[PDB]
Amino acid sequence: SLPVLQKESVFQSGAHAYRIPALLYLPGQQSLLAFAEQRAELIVLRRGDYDAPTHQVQWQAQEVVAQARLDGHRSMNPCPLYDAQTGTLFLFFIAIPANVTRLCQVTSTDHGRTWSSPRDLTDAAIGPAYREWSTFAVGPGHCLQLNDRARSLVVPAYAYRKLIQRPIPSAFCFLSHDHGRTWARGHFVAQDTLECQVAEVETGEQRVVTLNARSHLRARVQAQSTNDGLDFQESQLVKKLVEPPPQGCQGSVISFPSPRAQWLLYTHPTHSWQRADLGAYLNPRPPAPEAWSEPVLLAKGSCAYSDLQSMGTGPDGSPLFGCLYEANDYEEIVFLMFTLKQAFPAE
Ligand SMILES: CC(=O)N[C@H]1[C@H](OCC(C)C)OC(C(=O)O)=C[C@@H]1O
Repeated sequence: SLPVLQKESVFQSGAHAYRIPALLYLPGQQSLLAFAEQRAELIVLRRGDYDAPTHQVQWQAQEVVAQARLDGHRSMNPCPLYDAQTGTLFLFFIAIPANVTRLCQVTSTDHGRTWSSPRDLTDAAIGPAYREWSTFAVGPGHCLQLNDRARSLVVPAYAYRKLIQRPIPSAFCFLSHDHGRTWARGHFVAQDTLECQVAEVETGEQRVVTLNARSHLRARVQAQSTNDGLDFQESQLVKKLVEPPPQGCQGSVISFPSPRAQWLLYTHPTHSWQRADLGAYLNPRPPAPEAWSEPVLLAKGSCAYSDLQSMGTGPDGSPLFGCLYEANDYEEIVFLMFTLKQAFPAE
């Protein structure tokens, strides 16, 4: 694999098993919040202080987000987000005991230390369609906050829809313009799209929300939005971003300040038929589908779900990246930290 600043497991199978990582960077505190599902199923958390001089992040003790759950329900798919205009930390998740899935959220005003009680967002965020679905989910992974005047909150999601045939999945985004006070359900993207993530890319003059989703084909599906996620113009398959047919695998995408507005970074297993070899792909001409690069190798061996966070400027001057990913046959969640220079010397 390529050179990295740090490589350590932060969650490890033992008394419990850990899966479905989500990473969040709190810019002003130079630190990260690493969430995971603890499988009696809850969401756990780990806070890490990043120290540049020593090129390392120090992880504190694992904690349970006691408030992120409903009585008699298991919690899944932790989707974190930090509101830069309020200083409020959001943690969206799914609670499960014919649709019976619930959308929830818990907030923290002290950087994750404590959390408000949950808020069941289901009925108002979904409406009548709720009955037309089999189930649904958000993320997993970090969410997105836009540049629009209202600094809208965009939460990536997908739903299993029912038209004889099994429910077909379609990605979409939950949108809030009042800082998570109310929520609207965005429009689906091409059918058969699942777990996805969204990144904002300011190109030309207008904002462009790019969406990268898991599919049932040998390739990834990517869609674009010019209306903050309400509608996703069109979606194209991206041959350069493989999906092992077994059923595919969740992937992560983020935007970051270009070295010369922003570029995209994407992580996902690179093996054609197996969930192995975590690779990093770079898109310097976002969101062009054909601009995606060959993958650079980050981790060898079995790798599954992952989540990326832009961490500012790295020790070498280039963009810094933190990555949380499932590994060794789901025996742990590994935290990886590296720079644009370490991953793409040529760019
Ligand atoms: C909410 C939930 O059950 N998520 C599952 C996810 O469902 C994929 C379906 C929708 C095709 O599958 C996997 C997986 O290892 O591929 C682990 C997640 O925990």
